[PDB]
Amino acid sequence: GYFKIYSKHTPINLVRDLPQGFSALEPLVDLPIGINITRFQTLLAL
Amino acid sequence: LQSYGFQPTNGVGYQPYRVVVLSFELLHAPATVCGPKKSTNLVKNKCVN
Ligand SMILES: *[C@@H]1O[C@H](CO)[C@@H](O)[C@H](O)[C@H]1NC(C)=O
Repeated sequence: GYFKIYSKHTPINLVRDLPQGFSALEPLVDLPIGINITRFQTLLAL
Repeated sequence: LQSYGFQPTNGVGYQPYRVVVLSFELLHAPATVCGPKKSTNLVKNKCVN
């Protein structure tokens, strides 16, 4: 019943492929919802 | 829906009571509403509990 979020931003100047390197993820907010989640869709500004 | 009117000269029983019931819902989600928590002063160099 908890929704964990982790985020990390890296300042690496690689063009396209996923960088070959190691970097951890820190927790942002562990908030309760208590509701099942089954689908996912993203939003981009237009 | 009949009228519910009052005057200050009304006696006990006819005096209106403002009633609030603090009901609650539990056991269907992780607990989110709790009470206050005690805070005490820390102690150094003495083995405490
Ligand atoms: C989540 O799924 C369970 C599976 O049985 C169901 O009982 C429950 O009602 C569902 N809750 C929500 C918020 O979808």
